[PDB]
Amino acid sequence: GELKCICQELKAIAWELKAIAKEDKA
Amino acid sequence: GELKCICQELKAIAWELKAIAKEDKA
Amino acid sequence: GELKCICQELKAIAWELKAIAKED
Amino acid sequence: GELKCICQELKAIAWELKAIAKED
Amino acid sequence: GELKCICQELKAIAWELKAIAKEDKA
Amino acid sequence: GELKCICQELKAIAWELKAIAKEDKA
Repeated sequence: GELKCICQELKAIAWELKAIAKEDKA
Repeated sequence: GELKCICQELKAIAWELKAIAKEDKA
Repeated sequence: GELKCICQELKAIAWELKAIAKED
Repeated sequence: GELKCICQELKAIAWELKAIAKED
Repeated sequence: GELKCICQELKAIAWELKAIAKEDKA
Repeated sequence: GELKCICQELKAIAWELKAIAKEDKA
C-alpha cells in the first residue's frame, strides 16, 4: 500500500543523492 | 488519506532532486 | 494530528527543493 | 511519541533547506 | 522499534544538512 | 517489513548526505 510507496520513493531519493554526491566529488 | 499525501510529496521531492542532480551536470 | 503534521512538513521540504532547483 | 519526533525532525530539515535555498 | 529508528535517521539527515548549510556561505 | 524498509532507506540517505557535507567541507 502507501507504506510500500513511501519506501520506494525513499530509495529513489537515496539514488539521486548518490548521483549528486559522486558528481560533487568529481 | 494522510499516508497518500506523504507518498505524493516524497515523489515530488525525488523529482526535484533529479532536477538538481541533472542541473549540476548540464 | 501527527500524520497531517508530517505531510505538511514534507510539502514544505518539496517547496524548498523547488526553490533550490530553480536558482541553480 | 515517535510520530511527533518525526514531524519535528522534518521541520528541522525544512529549516536547513531554507537556509541552503536562501544562500545559493 | 522501527519508528524510533526512523526519527533517529531524520535527526542524522537534519544534522548533515545543517553542516551543508553552514559551509554554504561560500 | 515496510517500516524496516523505510528506516533502511533513511540510513542510505543520511550516508549520502554525509558524503556531500564532507566534500563541501573541502
